[PDB]
Amino acid sequence: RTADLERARLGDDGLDFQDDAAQARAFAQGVFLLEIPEWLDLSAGDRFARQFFQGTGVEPYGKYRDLSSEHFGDELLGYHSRVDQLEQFLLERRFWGEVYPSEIATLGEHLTLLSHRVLRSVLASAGIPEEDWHRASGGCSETNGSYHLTFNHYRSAHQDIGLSSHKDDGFITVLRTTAQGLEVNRDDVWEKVPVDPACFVVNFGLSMEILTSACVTPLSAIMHRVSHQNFDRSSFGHFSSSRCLPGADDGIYRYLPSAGLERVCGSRELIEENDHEIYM
Ligand SMILES: CC[C@H](C)[C@@H]1NC(=O)[C@H](C[C@@](C)(O)CO)NC1=O
Ligand SMILES: O=C(O)CCC(=O)C(=O)O
Ligand SMILES: [Fe+2]
Repeated sequence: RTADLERARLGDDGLDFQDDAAQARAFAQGVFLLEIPEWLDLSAGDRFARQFFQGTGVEPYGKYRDLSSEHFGDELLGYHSRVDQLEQFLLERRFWGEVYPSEIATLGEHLTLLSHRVLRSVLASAGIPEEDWHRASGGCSETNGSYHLTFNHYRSAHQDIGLSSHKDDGFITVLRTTAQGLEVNRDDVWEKVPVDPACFVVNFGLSMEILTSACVTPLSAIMHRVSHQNFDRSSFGHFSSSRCLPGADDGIYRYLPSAGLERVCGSRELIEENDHEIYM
């Protein structure tokens, strides 16, 4: 079975769904489709996702295979081979200008500002006072969050699930996928996410679920996975998290209606605990 998702577009007033009920369903499901702006070139990102794992013999992006987590002082970044079919290149915004090719950093900036606009629509729909958005979002209601532009390749020769079931860590994931494999578990049945290369997939992460757990319409971090791939597959995603630097962590908060924000845990703590549960 395949999920019937709502489609939205960024317009003059923010996220535009077909109607208010459609937006309600999309937000309650925790996953929806977002039209890719026509001016936005994704071809360099798509090529990077197809090449990053192939090593320095493959121009212009294969060389990023050689950049392991040590080159960054942050074990989460660089090239990672996972226990599932997936292998990844992960890089946080603070390194894009220095480390990514210039056109890949440009892509990451476009996606940051786009995700910024998406997140502020969601925050307004949740009824959180505007002056709490910055702390509630760890800077992502502006542009001071932590942002990962992450590229994925599924090694079909590996006899694993493509990517185990998990929820994302942060507030918003903007996912660029062009092939089948992504599945979501809204309402206790797994469903394929329909493929539409003219749309991003948008879903919420654990920090959105924590943030809104006490609101009148709590939003959920959708459980999703990538089924076992018989041929190779690639994708990439822009992930927005509470500012989670090694030295400067913005914290994870739950909004208490009529009271304010209360601290739950750290942003890096959440990413580490989540990343443990997925792969072990
Ligand atoms: C360090 C992860 C970063 C915060 C971000 N947050 C996610 O939740 C996913 C995690 C995943 C499943 O892609 C790792 O394999 N990706 C990302 O880039
Ligand atoms: O490759 C995909 O479609 C999903 C990737 C993903 O869910 C992730 O990296 O967290
Ligand atoms: Fe994910």
